[PDB]
Amino acid sequence: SHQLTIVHLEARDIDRPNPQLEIAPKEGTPIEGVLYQLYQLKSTEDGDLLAHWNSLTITELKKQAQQVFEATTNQQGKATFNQLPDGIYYGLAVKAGEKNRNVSAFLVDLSEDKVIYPKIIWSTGELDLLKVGVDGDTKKPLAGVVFELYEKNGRTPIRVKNGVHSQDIDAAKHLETDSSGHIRISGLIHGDYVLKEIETQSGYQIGQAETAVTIEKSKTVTVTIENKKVPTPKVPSR
Repeated sequence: SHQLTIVHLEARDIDRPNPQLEIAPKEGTPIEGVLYQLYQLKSTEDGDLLAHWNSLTITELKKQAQQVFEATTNQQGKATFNQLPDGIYYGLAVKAGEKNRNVSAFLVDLSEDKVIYPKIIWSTGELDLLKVGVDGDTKKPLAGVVFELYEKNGRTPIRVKNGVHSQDIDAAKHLETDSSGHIRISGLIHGDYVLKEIETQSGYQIGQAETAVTIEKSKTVTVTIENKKVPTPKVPSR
């Protein structure tokens, strides 16, 4: 049996050049309350072992594992795993019943006590969506159009409060273009997202249901989505 300590630090890119699992970043802020799970492997046959484990859904992890262990990071950002049997473990952070994509999952070759620093992304940027309505060659901002936002391939909508991504219980999934045609959302961790158009104004069609957006840290990504007017052909004669 061995000790494993997962240290969850939000560090700057400059605090962690050439990140390596067992090398501490130069600086970093501990985060409390992060749920880590460690899945004890039953088999090591796959030559692409990390990719294999990364491909599994959360419930599949359990199915393929021998024992499963959990720990929550403490006041020093440490999720402690005591007396783990000698073995290979796949570790990930979990949030809202799924893998937290902002923590890179890892394999631990637990042949001795280990201290590991998962690669963690946290820096945010902003989305600025302009929604327009199109009538021939003229485009104008459209108010009251409803969108939801998802992480790429995500099942559950990102909620927003105070124009910011929020985890508060009153943060809403419904996003509505303002009188100027805009939805602005800051505090999105950098990465890939999907805007889903839910409902548009009367007289218009939803043209692109889902629109890919990439948030870049410390930047605003500007996106324009068009809504075309409903076509009104006459009923053709035989």
